[PDB]
Amino acid sequence: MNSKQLIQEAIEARKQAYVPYSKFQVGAALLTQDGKVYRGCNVENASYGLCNCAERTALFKAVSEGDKEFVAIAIVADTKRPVPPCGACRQVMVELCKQDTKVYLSNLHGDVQETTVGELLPGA
Amino acid sequence: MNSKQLIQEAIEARKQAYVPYSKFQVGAALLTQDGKVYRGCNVENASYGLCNCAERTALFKAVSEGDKEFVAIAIVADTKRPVPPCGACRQVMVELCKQDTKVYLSNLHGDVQETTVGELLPGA
Amino acid sequence: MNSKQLIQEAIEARKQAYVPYSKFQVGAALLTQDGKVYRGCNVENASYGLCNCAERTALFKAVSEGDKEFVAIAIVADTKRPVPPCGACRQVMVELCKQDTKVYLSNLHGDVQETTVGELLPGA
Amino acid sequence: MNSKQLIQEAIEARKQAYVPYSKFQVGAALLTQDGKVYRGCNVENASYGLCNCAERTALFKAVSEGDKEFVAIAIVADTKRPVPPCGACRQVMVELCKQDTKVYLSNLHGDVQETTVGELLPGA
Ligand SMILES: [Zn+2]
Ligand SMILES: [Zn+2]
Ligand SMILES: [Zn+2]
Ligand SMILES: [Zn+2]
Repeated sequence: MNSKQLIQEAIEARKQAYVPYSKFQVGAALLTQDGKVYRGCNVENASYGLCNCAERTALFKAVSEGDKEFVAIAIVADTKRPVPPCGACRQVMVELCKQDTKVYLSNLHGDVQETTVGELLPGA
Repeated sequence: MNSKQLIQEAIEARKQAYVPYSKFQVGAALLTQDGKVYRGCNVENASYGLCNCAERTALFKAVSEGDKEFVAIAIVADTKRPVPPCGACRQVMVELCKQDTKVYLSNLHGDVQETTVGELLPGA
Repeated sequence: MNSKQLIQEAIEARKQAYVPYSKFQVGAALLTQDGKVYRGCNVENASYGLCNCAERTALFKAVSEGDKEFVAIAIVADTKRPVPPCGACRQVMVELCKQDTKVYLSNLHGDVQETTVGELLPGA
Repeated sequence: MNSKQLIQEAIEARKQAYVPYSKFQVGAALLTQDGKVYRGCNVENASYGLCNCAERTALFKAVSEGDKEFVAIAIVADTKRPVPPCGACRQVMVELCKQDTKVYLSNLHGDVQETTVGELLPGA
């Protein structure tokens, strides 16, 4: 599937977000080499340090089903420009994905920035 | 179901753990009010602080799929006595579950302790 | 020094808190067996999962100076009743302190609950 | 000062690390606009996810003492080439420091890479 369809999956994933403290909904969608998609959203805690990001939710759900080979991930939020993952998600993406895996950052108004896991974290 | 079946499901969940640094696999299985089961495992990182626990992987999976009403959780590891979740897991369960929700801590050699989300975190 | 003086140290520590997202200031003060006090406050991030608690700040600062034997800690916030540490701070306190180390939870209106590190985290 | 002196201070900071699980000591030293130095080290937990990095321990110490204006940081570990901070550390530095603040990554065998907070986290 193409980047436009994986972005839609992230738009759908995002609607499921648990965010009463920030009210800021993020969604992600991870695609395996076999073509399966894993959806993820952010999940907050009143104790802010325990908040979990969409990207990590999607990745942990894929690992938990025994899927380990990932080709791309799309990430979506209602920002002005597409905003990239926070530094802690980038680090997890580096652990679980290859340097060349595609990352499509997007917002709800059609903006798109394609990058890679490696480029997101210089020297990781 | 029953508690012995949710423990079996956690036993199976533990097999998917990603643990190359600690080598220590954990599994959890979460039961919804409707009787849906969600499995999780711990997922580690070379940066230790970014490691994620079994209980969280199950809970965040359920949230991401739209389930928010949980009746019980089982947690399993190769320990001597059954061990309770770490304090950060306890804090997540308090946010996402009711104080009366049932927690079965088990090992691979028979031992079972049953407790509750509330009893695990006094004053939370 | 007594619990009333360690609580004052926490009241002073709290004024230094970095919290633009929650605007909720916490302070702590850790006392060594030799009588030295370490002050700590919470420090937030726009990426909420990276927020750090007062208790952890105080503890990490004590370790970083080579102090390892702790007799008590006081914790203060502007809550109705004294509120206990979040589950992740409890876990760190367990790693670095003895089960019998004293914890004074307090607010700005004189309320005080004394407990212990061990009692804060059943079975840790 | 100079970069070689801040590196020496990180070399000293690393000696206080609490690392019984990874065994891997890291040090950091942070320099304020006024020329005050704050040292930190990594502090580990049996629950890997609760581990804290050197860079954070230094930064949170400075904040807790009222210093918020940072001109440079040095970070030191026993690696083959100098290694950059993990993504979660990068995200903290972005919040607490200016994009132009100077970062010296060093090892114990001569190697030095100088970079910046901004260069370490593109698009942050
Ligand atoms: Zn993130
Ligand atoms: Zn845990
Ligand atoms: Zn806390
Ligand atoms: Zn780090």
